[PDB]
Amino acid sequence: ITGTSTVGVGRGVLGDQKNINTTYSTYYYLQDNTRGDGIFTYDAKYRTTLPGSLWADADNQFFASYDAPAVDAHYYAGVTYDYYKNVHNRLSYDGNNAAIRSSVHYSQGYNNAFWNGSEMVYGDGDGQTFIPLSGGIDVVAHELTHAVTDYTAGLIYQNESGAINEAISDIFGTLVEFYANKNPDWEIGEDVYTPGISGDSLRSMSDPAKYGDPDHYSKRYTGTQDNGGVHINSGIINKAAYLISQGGTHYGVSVVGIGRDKLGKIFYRALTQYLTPTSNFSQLRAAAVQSATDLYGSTSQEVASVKQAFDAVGVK
Ligand SMILES: [Ca+2]
Ligand SMILES: [Ca+2]
Ligand SMILES: [Ca+2]
Ligand SMILES: [Ca+2]
Ligand SMILES: [Zn+2]
Repeated sequence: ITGTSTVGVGRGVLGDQKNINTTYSTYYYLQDNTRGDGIFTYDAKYRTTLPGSLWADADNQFFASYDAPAVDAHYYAGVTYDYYKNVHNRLSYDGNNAAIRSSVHYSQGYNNAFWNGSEMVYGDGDGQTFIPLSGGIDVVAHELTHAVTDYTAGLIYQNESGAINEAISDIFGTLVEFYANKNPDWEIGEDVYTPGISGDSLRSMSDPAKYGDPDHYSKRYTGTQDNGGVHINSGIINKAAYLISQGGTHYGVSVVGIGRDKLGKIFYRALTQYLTPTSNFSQLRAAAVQSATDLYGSTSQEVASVKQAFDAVGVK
């Protein structure tokens, strides 16, 4: 929409108040002109027709409970845009400042959030398993990270390359959570998952087996459910990323941690320079070793820790 850039105020899903970039033309629209070619948030109105209507508001105030999921989708898209720009010098998901579009209120009682190849889509959850999915910055950054992958490595969403594609999104969603720095951790979706239970989540990176996911290659899932286990087998790579960052001893193999910033640098470089559509786990290991070598040199602690972490999860 053509009009002027303004600043609105509203409340997110978890009741936190925040400023949002809007655009004024008769109404105030959730259209942020300050980042690339814009961030646009739409109302799907409990239907599944996409994108729906660009979110319009009469007074630039977004405090109705109906407003909350749009507030968070809009604001966290902006945090993720800044993470990639300031940390990786990447401008939007295509690297050319493509518009980031998101729809909330998708369908009824929909317990999921996804990138559909063109935009982000969030369900409201059923109030029991999930509250509105855009309330979790790690969920927002997870799904936007799939857009990043699609424009770079283009890892096919099946078997091993698929589990890599899932792991990358868990890794960068966690790193965005740490970057924004509000109660960060190594679990996925804790903020929006089961309002009745403390400390649970969808998945754990520090301990995948907590929720039934393999933490070692010898335990990979080899059936056909979940596109050959893209959500299950991601646990092996998640645990490797956790060990590279934090360090630890895992099945008797010791790893010196190098911190989150270097983990991000190494995996961002592997993603954008070395992985291809069909990459398997062992090729992920080579790409990450070559990444660490370009960045830190072949004799470095960083390279040594990458090899140790992949050793610990059984990936040679
Ligand atoms: Ca209003
Ligand atoms: Ca958290
Ligand atoms: Ca988290
Ligand atoms: Ca919970
Ligand atoms: Zn995913």
